[PDB]
Amino acid sequence: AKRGRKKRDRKHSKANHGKRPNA
Amino acid sequence: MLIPRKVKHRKQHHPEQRGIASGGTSVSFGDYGIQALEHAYITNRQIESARIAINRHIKRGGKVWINIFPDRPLTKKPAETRMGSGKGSPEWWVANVKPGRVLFELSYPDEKTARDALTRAIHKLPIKARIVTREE
Amino acid sequence: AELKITQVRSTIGARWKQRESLRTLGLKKIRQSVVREDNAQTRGLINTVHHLVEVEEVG
Amino acid sequence: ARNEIRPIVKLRSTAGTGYTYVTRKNRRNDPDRIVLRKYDPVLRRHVEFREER
Amino acid sequence: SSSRNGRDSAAQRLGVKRFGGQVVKAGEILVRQRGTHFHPGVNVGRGGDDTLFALAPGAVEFGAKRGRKTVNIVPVARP
RNA sequence: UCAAACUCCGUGAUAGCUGGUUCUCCCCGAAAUGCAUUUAGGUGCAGCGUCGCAUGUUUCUUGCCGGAGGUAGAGCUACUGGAUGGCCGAUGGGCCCCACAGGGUUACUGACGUCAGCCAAACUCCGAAUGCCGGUAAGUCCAAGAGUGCGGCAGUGAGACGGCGGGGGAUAAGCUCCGUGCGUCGAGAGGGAAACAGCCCAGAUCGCCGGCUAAGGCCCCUAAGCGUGUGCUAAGUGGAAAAGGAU
RNA sequence: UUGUGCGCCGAUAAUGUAGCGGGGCUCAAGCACACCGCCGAAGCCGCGGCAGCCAACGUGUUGGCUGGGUAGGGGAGCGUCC
RNA sequence: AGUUUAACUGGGGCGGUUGCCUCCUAAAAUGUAACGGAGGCGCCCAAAGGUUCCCUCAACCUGGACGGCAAUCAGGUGUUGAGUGUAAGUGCACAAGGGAGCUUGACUGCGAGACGGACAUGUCGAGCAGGGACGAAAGUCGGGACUAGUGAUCCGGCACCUCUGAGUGGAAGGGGUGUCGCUCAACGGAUAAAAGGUACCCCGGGGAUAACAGGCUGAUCUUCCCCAAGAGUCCAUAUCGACGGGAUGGUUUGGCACCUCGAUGUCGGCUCGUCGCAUCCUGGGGCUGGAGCAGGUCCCAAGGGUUGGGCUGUUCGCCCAUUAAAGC
RNA sequence: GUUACGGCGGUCCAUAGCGGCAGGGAAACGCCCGGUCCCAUCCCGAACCCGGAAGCUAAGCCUGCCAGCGCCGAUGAUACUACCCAUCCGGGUGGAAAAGUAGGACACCGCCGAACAC
Repeated sequence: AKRGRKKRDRKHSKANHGKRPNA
Repeated sequence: MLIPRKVKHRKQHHPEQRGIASGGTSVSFGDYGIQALEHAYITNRQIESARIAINRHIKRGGKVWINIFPDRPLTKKPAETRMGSGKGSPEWWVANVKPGRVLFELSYPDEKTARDALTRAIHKLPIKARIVTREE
Repeated sequence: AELKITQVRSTIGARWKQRESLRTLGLKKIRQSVVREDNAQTRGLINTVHHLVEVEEVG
Repeated sequence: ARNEIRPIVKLRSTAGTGYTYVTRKNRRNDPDRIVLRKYDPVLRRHVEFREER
Repeated sequence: SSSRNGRDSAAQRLGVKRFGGQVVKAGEILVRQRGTHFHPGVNVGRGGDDTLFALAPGAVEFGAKRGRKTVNIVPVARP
């Protein structure tokens, strides 16, 4: 829950440009 | 309840939720309409709940049109079964609803009661929606 | 008259057409520059790879 | 497939003075077996065969 | 508890094989097809399986003859 | 030590199985896909690699001309099916005049047609882009160290995630299965992302106590701006979030 | 009453703040639009040494391109014993 | 006594299936998977083949003896909505549909160039020759409107040959051409010949692969909310709030199979804790269909405390006797 | 050459069709008379075939008219989309529909033959 969401929301940073691996 | 009497193919893909409306973007037969804004699948039971919500809020006389019909099924498969081994059976029937599309149209004289009724029917649905007058 | 080219980005993350067309124009490294004609050939290559090249014009 | 007494039955089609068995598979609930037939044999030419099994 | 479906039939590699403009020799196969989607015209022949082929060398022209898409062959210019 | 002892011999039994296999540099450099398979963790051939010879730009890229497609989309009194609301009422029918025939009446069920608005992967009168097949004109050209043919030597044949398009699933999964001259990892370091194989940048011949830049960032930790200008924010929002509610 | 840009509530789990990386920040060190500079990589350039492919020339000189690399193919070598 | 007893599989088992044809998925060339979705075949055919010629249906409107929704007839509209041997698609009215006359090309000897292509298989093929059919001739005919309708190799069998004939002459036998013999259907076919158990079990391996546990998601479960039909004597909101809808938490039965099978010891009980609050009591409080005593629901609140006993291995539960209370 | 003629053909085959109105018959296209002769009906000289020209342009056919039933059909915009930018949203360069609209259109072209004429 928390852990997956924080992963999938850290991806919306600026140095990643909206995407990360394994979400 | 709303269902078709027979479909040719009783196991269909899931409809698409991509794009805006092409038709039903214009109130047709009443005066006070409902218009969607999002993408969603709207089922049989929702529309029943909504028309009852409207008829119990005008209660006497004033007409209600439903410009939607659930003519596209979806397939649940029975419980606690590992994935694989086929495709489940149709259990509930949706209509796709693209933004811009019109669902309901009322014809009751007073705008007070009419707008209120449509609001009560909006709060029975999964979509953000708004209310329309036939005017420009 | 002539176009002047300056490769800015890199060919990594870049597809076959873009890579082969940088090769066509003669560009291999970054900051290389080329003095090319402004015919349709060249304009199409730049339409292809505009995100990789700065384009200036002597004329 | 097999060799059951199938509706489509029989074979062999031999020649008079022409030994070149031409083959065909046909039914047998119909009547006939002493007329028609023709084909080209060896050294010979367009002449008449029997269906002789 | 069975899916009684699952079968399928391997391909047959149908469609056009020599498009407009190309040079074809004789007896070459322009299109394989089931029905006469494309019909013959001039210097073109039909097969058993409604395949088409060339009867005279040349080059192609997919034109229509009364509403039906045809295929043709035209004379190359001798060198 | 017994679901058939122990010892020598056959015997160095055999294992599609596990492990292990030793000095250096130079050049090029993958794959995890297809058909078959007593077969699915193995193998054979094709695929992609290199070495040698041959053929010389035939490969690739961009522009222009020629060609078929039935995808997105849209449309339907242009077919097959579903279906909303009206007009008519044949046809049906409660009922009445009562012969039941026949004369009809009434919300009645409503064909067929008709006015209007709609939907569809297995519906299409229609029909894009791209991609594709050939021709042509140049370009690259002290090279891509390209392509094709042949012969030697192989490895791989358990792929992962991300973007786009889609099936199964609950339109859930860091799920599973396909596509893709799309990518990266695999086999790829360095910088940024707080740490972080696949994300963004960029593809490491070795050295220098030299310079300019990308992505990203400039209050201190952390090198660089408590930078300039005009407005908003009062919530520590920034520095997670819905239906809905609210001067 | 419409559409907007930031905002409020809804909001809610178990070793310890703990959903800015921390201190701290609205006397923005926060959001937006324009502007100026700068830092920053093994990238590019600059000075040097080596190497492979090709080419030009002369009795091995120079120049352009090139040089991440596992499975693996090929090439050239050190060392030990007799 | 020697040996066989399949594979796929969202672990294995049970079930189902394995080859071929058609359609969608399939992403406007070809091609493309899944235990994805719909069907079908393991045939028939003196004609349902070849050729020459001729004609157009289905449906509706009307008339009309039995006759009606329809039977055969006549007259109009009718571009094609019928039919095409058999599933579907692509095509067919220019007919490949319907009908009539001759009839055997449902032939022999070949085959340029091409498709598709791992390979073996597979598909069309103009044109040449003999000898024919039909037609006045041109010209068409090497099966069926097309794609499915079947099975490699080996080993044997039948007819014919001016091939060989183990010293000679014959012959057997072996060859060749044309052909036959297989639900080898697990359908690229391990043998011509083969079903099961192991909780007596053993060995080699695997986290490629399952059970406990962790993890991701959250159908399901719990907690909570939105709108308000009504109930509540009237009174939507003291209290319960349907028909539908939106989120949480990650404890429940499950989904995926990502680390661990060269060892992560699994239900309950005891002892020992410590943590959260979505609070059982105590403490403060707002509303009442709260007279008062008792309460009902809601907000804040975690400091402390939160019993002993019977049955069951049991967790859960029920009961007895108490308790300020007998928490999740 | 030419007229309200006939015949064979073509158009990437309705811009050409259907329906209504008027109008023409010199030679030709036709309809019509009748089955003696070839020849023919799954029965019928209806059709096909044969022999002729009493009669009529009524129909077929050709000519003009009617944009009404049908068809054709743009520009511009939109949908969608390739590529690129972009922390979700969305956007930029290029390509570009369907429908709708303005409109078009009662076809065009070629050869031989006739009749007509210098």
